[PDB]
Amino acid sequence: SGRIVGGVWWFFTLIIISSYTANLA
Amino acid sequence: SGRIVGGVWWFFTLIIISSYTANLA
Repeated sequence: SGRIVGGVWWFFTLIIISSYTANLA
Repeated sequence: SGRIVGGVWWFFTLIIISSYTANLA
């Protein structure tokens, strides 16, 4: 139950940090 | 106590490595 929360949050912050890196580039 | 240290340092190194990746890009 908490595992999928961790997974979804991880995917989310992944897309966000990748987006930040790309945009800053 | 150590939790916020790990968190802050994590955010720090995260933005720094993302910035490095972006600049090199």
